[PDB]
Amino acid sequence: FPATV
Amino acid sequence: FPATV
Amino acid sequence: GAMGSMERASLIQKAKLAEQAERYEDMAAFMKGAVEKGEELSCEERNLLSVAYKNVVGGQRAAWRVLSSIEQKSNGPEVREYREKVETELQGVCDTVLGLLDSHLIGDAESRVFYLKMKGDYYRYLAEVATGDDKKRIIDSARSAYQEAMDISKKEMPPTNPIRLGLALNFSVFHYEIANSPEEAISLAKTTFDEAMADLHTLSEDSYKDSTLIMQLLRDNLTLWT
Amino acid sequence: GAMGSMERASLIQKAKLAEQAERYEDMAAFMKGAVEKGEELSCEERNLLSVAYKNVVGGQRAAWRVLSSIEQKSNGPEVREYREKVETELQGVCDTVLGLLDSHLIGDAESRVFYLKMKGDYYRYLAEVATGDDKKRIIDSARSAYQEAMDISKKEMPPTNPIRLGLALNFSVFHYEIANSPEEAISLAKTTFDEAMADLHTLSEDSYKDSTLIMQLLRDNLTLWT
Ligand SMILES: O=C(C1=C(O)C(=O)N(c2ccc(O)c(C(=O)O)c2)[C@@H]1c1ccc2c(c1)COC2=O)c1ccccc1
Ligand SMILES: O=C(C1=C(O)C(=O)N(c2ccc(O)c(C(=O)O)c2)[C@@H]1c1ccc2c(c1)COC2=O)c1ccccc1
Ligand SMILES: [Mg+2]
Ligand SMILES: [Mg+2]
Repeated sequence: FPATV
Repeated sequence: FPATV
Repeated sequence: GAMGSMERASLIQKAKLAEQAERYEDMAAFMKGAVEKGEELSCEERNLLSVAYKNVVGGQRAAWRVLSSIEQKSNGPEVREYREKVETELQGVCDTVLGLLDSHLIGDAESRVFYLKMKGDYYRYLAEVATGDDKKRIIDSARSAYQEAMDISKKEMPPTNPIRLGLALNFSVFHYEIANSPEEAISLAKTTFDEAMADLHTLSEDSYKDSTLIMQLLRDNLTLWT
Repeated sequence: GAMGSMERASLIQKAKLAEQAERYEDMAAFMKGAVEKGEELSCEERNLLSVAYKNVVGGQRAAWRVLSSIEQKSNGPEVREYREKVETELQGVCDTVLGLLDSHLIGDAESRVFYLKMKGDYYRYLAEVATGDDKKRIIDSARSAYQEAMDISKKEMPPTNPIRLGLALNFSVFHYEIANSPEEAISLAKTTFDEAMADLHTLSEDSYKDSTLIMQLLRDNLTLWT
């Protein structure tokens, strides 16, 4: 899954 | 630490 | 409130005690109480709040996804019922935060971007589980919150700034996984990484390690999308 | 109770859904409700219960220890207060289980050893945080529960049996870390491992993998103690 912060 | 189950 | 008798400073301490014990529910509760003492939060304090609630919703999102994929494959009502129970619980935590933003938190530029990015993130988390009439009301909100934060960051922070960078990463992910707009999602991420390296001389000693990481994460996402 | 309207079988399903989502509080609650339907638990069902509550108390014990060592090093009252809050929470979960054992669970030999071992374990967990008059009442209890379970297992199960083996491992740890009796602690563990390999021909296809592991854990502890 794509990275978020 | 010692192992327990 | 249950934290209402405690001193703000003792609440900050215990939030930090909770983070060490990895008790993020407690951590979030402590920080919700500190916010409710009505004072501005410091940069260190903003990030105690964000880390605590992010760890909370993160476990819920992960449990929701486990159950939801079971519920997909399975199509007894017990799977639906348990999924809905974890869902309702997750929705409440997002409301608690969006309420905490829209009542005490939403100053200086980094401070305003920080909270507007949180608003867009937790609207996005609700979007992940919403459906129907009520749903699309949620998507537009995540988008306004993000856009406003983009506008501010683009004008007031250098393109190497961690808040500007991390916000854009998430706004990209929003385009991809939430608005079926891989075009915008990829454009933002590439532009963001590009503009940051164009002005790479603007990194500061205090945050350069963080900026390098968010740039690496922007290219991680880009590798994954192409 | 909150699970009182649900079917036992739907409670078992959701306990299993919760384990997959790693939602062990939910898991424990579901299994507490199933127990309270008043029927015997199957072997599979016993271990859904044990795994759920063990994961619950395990996180609490770990948080307690983080805070307690901070509290030791530190010798403001906030550390004591947060430690006591996590402590009280942990004590409640042990009471909930000890109550669940002393009211519905405490049949066949493996079944009786299983629950008596749980009784000794959760008395031991309370012993880890107790002090004073109230304290030593707790140590003797963990010991009776264990002893009775030892007596049964020694007579009714072969020395390769996982329940007999795992119980003895924990009873050893109890001697070491709770009764300041390294002598007995080491004796039990060595004897247990020895007697099991003496009659190694008694492993069964259904559980041999488990027995090998508890034997490896018995020797892991022994390496650590000498
Ligand atoms: O934990 C991290 C950091 C610290 O806790 C911290 O204080 N940061 C930081 C640095 C400069 C700042 O100006 C501020 C601020 O104004 O509040 C915060 C990192 C960080 C925190 C949150 C976000 C980002 C960066 C980007 O978007 C975000 O939401 C972290 C670092 C890299 C990647 C992900 C997380
Ligand atoms: O998860 C494990 C297992 C399963 O869940 C399971 O069903 N087992 C099992 C095998 C034979 C049995 O007769 C029974 C029973 O009568 O209830 C249960 C393993 C197991 C569970 C709990 C304990 C032990 C063994 C020893 O003491 C214990 O408390 C596990 C395996 C190895 C080490 C630690 C844990
Ligand atoms: Mg942080
Ligand atoms: Mg198990």
